[PDB]
Amino acid sequence: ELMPKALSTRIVGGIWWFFTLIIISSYTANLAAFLTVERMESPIDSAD
Amino acid sequence: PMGSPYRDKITIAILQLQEEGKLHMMKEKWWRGNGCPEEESKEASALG
Ligand SMILES: CCCCCCCC/C=C\CCCCCCCC(=O)O[C@@H](COC(=O)CCCCCCCCCCCCCCC)COP(=O)([O-])OCC[N+](C)(C)C
Ligand SMILES: CCCCCCCC/C=C\CCCCCCCC(=O)O[C@@H](COC(=O)CCCCCCCCCCCCCCC)COP(=O)([O-])OCC[N+](C)(C)C
Repeated sequence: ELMPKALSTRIVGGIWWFFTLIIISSYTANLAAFLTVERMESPIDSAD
Repeated sequence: PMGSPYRDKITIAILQLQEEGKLHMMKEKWWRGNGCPEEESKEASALG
């Protein structure tokens, strides 16, 4: 509910929003790989 | 050697083997080894 008013605190409010934008976006984009677990792949599949 | 009665006999004979494909069959028999698991084998990427 608290918002920065002075421009002295807007850049702190601005950069921290851009910081937590990339953290959460890199979190969601990576977590698609870790829930879709690639299964057990013992490195023999055929006689070849 | 410098003039042999066995050059042309082999010159025709090598052309028979690649027509049959045995020069390619022996190629894949020795140069094909382990698959050397590629750079696109990520399987996990914890962001650091
Ligand atoms: C005090 C903190 C603790 C102390 C720690 C020290 C921290 C000191 C911090 C920094 C000093 C240097 C750190 C190490 C060197 C990296 C920088 C550099 O080399 O150049 C970089 C420039 O990249 C940038 O320009 C980043 C700045 C972006 C502009 C921000 C403006 C925001 C305003 C908007 C706000 C809107 C507000 C909204 C409301 C109106 C890029 O080069 P590089 O690729 O990184 O270099 C790698 C070398 N290589 C090229 C061969 C690969
Ligand atoms: C989603 C909406 C968000 C909007 C934000 C947009 C912000 C501005 C967006 C983009 C501005 C810069 C675009 C160029 C980046 C390309 C990569 C690069 O060059 O890195 C290189 C060095 O690094 C650099 O030389 C870039 C130094 C500045 C980085 C900080 C930018 C963020 C500003 C901070 C303020 C935060 C936001 C302000 C408000 C709070 C690494 O080497 P390279 O990769 O091998 O070289 C390829 C170069 N090439 C690709 C150009 C050919």
